[PDB]
Amino acid sequence: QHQNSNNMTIVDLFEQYDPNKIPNYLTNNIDKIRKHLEQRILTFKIQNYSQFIVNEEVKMVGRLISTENGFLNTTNLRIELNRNQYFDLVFENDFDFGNNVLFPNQIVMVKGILVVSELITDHISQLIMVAAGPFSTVMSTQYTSFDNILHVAKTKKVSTLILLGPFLDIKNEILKDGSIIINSKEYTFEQLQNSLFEKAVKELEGKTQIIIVPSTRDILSTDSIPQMSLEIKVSEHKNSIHSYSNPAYIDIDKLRVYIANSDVGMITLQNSLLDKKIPYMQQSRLTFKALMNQQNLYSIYPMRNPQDSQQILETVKLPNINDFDIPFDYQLEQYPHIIISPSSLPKFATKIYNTVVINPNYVIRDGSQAGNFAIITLFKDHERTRVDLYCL
Amino acid sequence: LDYDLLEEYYRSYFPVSQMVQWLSYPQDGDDTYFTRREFSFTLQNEVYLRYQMYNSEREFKNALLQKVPEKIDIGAVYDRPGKKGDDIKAKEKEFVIDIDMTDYDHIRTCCSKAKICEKCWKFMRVACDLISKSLDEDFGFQHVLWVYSGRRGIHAWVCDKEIRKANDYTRASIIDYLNILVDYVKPSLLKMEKSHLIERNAMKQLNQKKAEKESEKVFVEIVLREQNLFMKKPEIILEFLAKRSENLSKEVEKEWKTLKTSEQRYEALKELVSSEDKKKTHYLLEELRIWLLYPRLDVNVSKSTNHLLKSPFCIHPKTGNVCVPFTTEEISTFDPFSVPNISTLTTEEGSSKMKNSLKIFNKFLENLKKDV
Amino acid sequence: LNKQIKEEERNYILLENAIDNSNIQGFQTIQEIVQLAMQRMKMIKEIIQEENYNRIRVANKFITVAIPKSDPEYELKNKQQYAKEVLSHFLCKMAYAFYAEPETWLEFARAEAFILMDKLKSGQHHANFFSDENLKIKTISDELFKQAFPKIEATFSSIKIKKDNFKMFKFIDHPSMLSNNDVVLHKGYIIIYKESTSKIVQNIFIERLLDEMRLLQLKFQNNGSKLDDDRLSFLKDLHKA
Amino acid sequence: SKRNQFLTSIPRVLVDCKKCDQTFLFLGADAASILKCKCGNDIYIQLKNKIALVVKELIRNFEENAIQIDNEEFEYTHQISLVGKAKQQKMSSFTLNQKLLSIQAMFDITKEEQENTQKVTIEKIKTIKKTLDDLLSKSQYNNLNLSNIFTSFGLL
Ligand SMILES: [Zn+2]
Repeated sequence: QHQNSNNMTIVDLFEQYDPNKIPNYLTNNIDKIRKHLEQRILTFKIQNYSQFIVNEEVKMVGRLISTENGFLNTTNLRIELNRNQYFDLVFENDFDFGNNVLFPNQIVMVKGILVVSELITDHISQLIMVAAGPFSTVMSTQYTSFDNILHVAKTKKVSTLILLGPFLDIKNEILKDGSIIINSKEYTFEQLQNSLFEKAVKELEGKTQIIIVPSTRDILSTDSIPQMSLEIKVSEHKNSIHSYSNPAYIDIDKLRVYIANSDVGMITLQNSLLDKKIPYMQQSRLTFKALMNQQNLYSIYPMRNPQDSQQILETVKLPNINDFDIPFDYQLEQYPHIIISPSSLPKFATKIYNTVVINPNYVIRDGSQAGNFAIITLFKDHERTRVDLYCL
Repeated sequence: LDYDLLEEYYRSYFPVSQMVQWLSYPQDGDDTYFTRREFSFTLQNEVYLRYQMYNSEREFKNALLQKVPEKIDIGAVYDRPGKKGDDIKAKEKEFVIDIDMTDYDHIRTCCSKAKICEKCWKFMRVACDLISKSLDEDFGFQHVLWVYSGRRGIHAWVCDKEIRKANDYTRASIIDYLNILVDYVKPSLLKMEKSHLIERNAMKQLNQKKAEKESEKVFVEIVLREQNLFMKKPEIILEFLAKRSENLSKEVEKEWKTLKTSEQRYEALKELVSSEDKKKTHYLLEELRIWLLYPRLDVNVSKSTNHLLKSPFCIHPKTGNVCVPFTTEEISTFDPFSVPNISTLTTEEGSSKMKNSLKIFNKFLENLKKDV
Repeated sequence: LNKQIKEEERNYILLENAIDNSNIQGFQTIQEIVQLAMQRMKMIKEIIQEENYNRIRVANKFITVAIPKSDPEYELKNKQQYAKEVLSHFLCKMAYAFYAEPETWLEFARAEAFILMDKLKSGQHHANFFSDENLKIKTISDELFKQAFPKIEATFSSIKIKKDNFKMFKFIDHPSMLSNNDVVLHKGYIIIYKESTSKIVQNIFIERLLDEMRLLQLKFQNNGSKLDDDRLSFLKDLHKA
Repeated sequence: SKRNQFLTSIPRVLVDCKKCDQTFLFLGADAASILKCKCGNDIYIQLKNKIALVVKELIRNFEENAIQIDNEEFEYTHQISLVGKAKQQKMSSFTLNQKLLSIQAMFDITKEEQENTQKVTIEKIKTIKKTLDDLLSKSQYNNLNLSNIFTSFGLL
């Protein structure tokens, strides 16, 4: 137990930007987007779809965008190839529809005079702690749920715990607009974070490793969705604490877990269109199947709020997001062992392409005390993991 | 009148091979010199032919004889042959200076401004030596070719190794130096200082410290002027004298009414301007003599690095003249009344005349062919 | 090490090729370049208005700074000084080459030529132009010295003499100098005093510098306008001041 | 002087104090040496928090890029097409850079004024200043690399 934590040796794999040379920190340009997209469509065409087709009929690959600024409908989906070829799709005559998911910014292959393929990849003792934010009750600043979360964690003697989600969000501290405590003291954001993390380290006594993943709604991290390195200042000096970028891919002793920190599943499912009379669990399964194909979960650029065109839920910097892409070819290795996608979808734990995805929803969801989280236990001797979900 | 010209073209323009050799420049060693040279012809009743480039001399004379070229022109040498296409750039062109009798119209009075008189040619006689001395003393310019033209003055062709390929800016710089009659008096650039160089020599007054001296310098302009006009129009020089103080003009106009004689009037003017100041009056005779004698260089035709000119030996029935050649040493002997004409026929005198014309031309032709 | 110092000095005086400023500590932001480009244009305008040149440079701090090697962060001083002169010139040139007429570039050519003469005069070595002016100067032959002796002393009266008269020039090489009233001409050759060797320096420098603007304008006239906005709106202002 | 052209574009910064609230048009006529309300409180902490929130809101507003619809329509969309001809952002980086520079310049002090007061106030001033100075230092529009602006014209 104690020796197990002594032999943790956590490390990540992404290349982190030097904090002084962010390529596109503020400046944005339209032409560079067009050039990058024109390069990536050709890359996909050369690498993936070419293996299916041999050169009256026509075949092409392209990007899917909404014809009208309103929400997409089966009659307005449109396919685009390059600066010149600029066409439509009319396959709705026969009402036939395959077991595939279509969403904007998706790059699909279609042939006709219609068959669509979606870049199919060819088929194939330890315990961890996972907790999701927020940690403070709405319209309150006591952070008492943090106390019982750590109570459970130190009761069950978990080797390591992962904390993720907003800590100081724009949905709770906007109402207070200040900090007042019982002992007549005024606090600021950074001091509040230091107090919280000192509480964490003193309750855990540094016996367990901690992983922190920031989110967009955090008030201290001003960066966009590919944010990085929420700086941690703590009085305790032992290196039990860590910080990572927003989309993370960390390396346990032999376990490699990929983190989509913010509400990708719900937005991808609701924004996209899919056939009806399909159960919700199957809906989520197919949406994640679609996202896994394109080597990146943040596939959709607009990701507008459903039923609210003007509002944008998350801000994504398009040129800089393709850096964190990860390809999936199981013929060599299975790269992401565990996918953590905290989102408002119903709790689940399933296996896809010989990898597992978990959805531990937000603790204190929607202001009710009924939080929930999950734990995972795996044994190594090829890849066997036991997963169970806990409700408060 | 074109039938006589058509019959006479076999005799009008002997120097065909001579002209080809002169344009050939054998010393340079390059070929096709005649091929690249611009030519232009003028036909009967306004018909103009341009860029009539002929590579062969035989076809050149064949076209010359077949047509009726009332005027024959000389042009420059281009990159490559061909006309009205590929926008050919010209390489080289000879330096040219033009002189006419129009600028002397406001001075002379004995002629009807339409036909010349014997009393007027002295201006050309002095202008020739003036310009030749300027070119020889100030520049190297080891070759000169004048040409009398029609019913009026002359031109100044030049052939030399370097100036043929000179750019337009150097042409402008050269023609600026030789022009001193700035249009109303000589420019202040030379007036501002004593011990100048150019106009002192341009006034036949060499380096000197004197009655014989003043006489031997003045007698030239005396002979040219005090017989053609002899100060019959006082206003012409009173206007120039008005540039100075009104007191001096009043003095001279009061003085002149008594003498009523030309040479004495000039002597009285000299006496009345000799010693009336040390600085207010300066060179006052010099600018007067320059303004009243020096010829005005044209800057129209000799401006561009490419142009068209009236060739030697061209004949035009109006005025019946033959553009006979000329040379620097011919200044002291030439006359404009002994030139041949179409009118003479089967006459030994005219035969000897154009034989002399050809021998004078050949003088310079082999002079150049040997000196190169 | 020494060779790149020599090359940077040659580029400093002749001032014909540019450098990069991203890694330079001082001139990075868009704000600093505005005043940097304004200062040189102000100096040029006042120079052409008044016609003291060294006494002008001391006003605008454009002197190459003097500082001992023992001073810390020594490389910062010369890099800053080198950056100022090189960057200033091209920005000012870029303005005239795009908007001004060819009959209006001569004002800029004169101003830069004049400050060039001051730099060489106070400079330690003029070897950059010393070698080339040897190609133009030709010593007067003693035969020609006596040939035009009456003419030479006619124009030259005041002294402020065999060695006093300077090496002579061929007529074709410098046709522009004949119109000067201080020169003497004799059979297609010109004899000049020694102090006009500065005048010929400006003659060649102006002609080449004026040539580039027309070429620079030609490389721009084929296009519509500058593509990036934060500069195009800026360079227009640097014409009237 | 140099302060009016930066006062003309400052964004709203409202401070919530005890029994009063006022708009923060700070300059440095105004007594730059002291930054406190009419009350005894220095309102330092609320000022710092409000600056943090306002700069976060400004950045998040900028990052949601939207282009102007073609055919002279003022409507805007976030979906950018590969064959789109029009190119005009709703909020170009120039405006944000100007606003950030204004918010930076509304709090600076000249060296003459600072020497006459205690070190605590000036050190607090620079502590607040660096929070925006570092954000300005890392921009890719404030910093300009001008090699490519004329190296296309035949210059090293
Ligand atoms: Zn108050």
